[PDB]
Amino acid sequence: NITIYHNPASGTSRNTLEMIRNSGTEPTIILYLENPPSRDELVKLIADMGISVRALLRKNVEPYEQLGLAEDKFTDDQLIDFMLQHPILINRPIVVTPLGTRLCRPSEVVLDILQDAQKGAFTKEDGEKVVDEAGKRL
Ligand SMILES: [Cs+]
Ligand SMILES: [Cs+]
Repeated sequence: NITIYHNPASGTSRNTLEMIRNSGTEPTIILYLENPPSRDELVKLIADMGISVRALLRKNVEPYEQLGLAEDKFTDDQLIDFMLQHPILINRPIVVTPLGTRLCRPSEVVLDILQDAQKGAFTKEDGEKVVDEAGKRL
């Protein structure tokens, strides 16, 4: 049982999704830009990811720029509420599996929390080899 908060316009998110599929399961796909998690769910995700709230903020997007979020003037809860009100601020992809939750940046972080091994070699879209045919992480 796997969930990915996916952005089809994200190379990182595309590579993650294909690595999930290459382990043999089709995840539930949540298009977070349109269907962001609830506040309770986002708080839980962040806790399980083991990263700070700020570390989840995506830079170089309109609300991060115009809300001045680069400056250290915001509590964690202020940032969480910005994320819910402006879901493009939530960096991507977040993946949930029975083993755990990770912000999969870079995409191959997902290999930590996938239960079943990659079924064959995996190469990212840009040709970066990630696992070879034997299953070794390059
Ligand atoms: Cs939701
Ligand atoms: Cs694993």
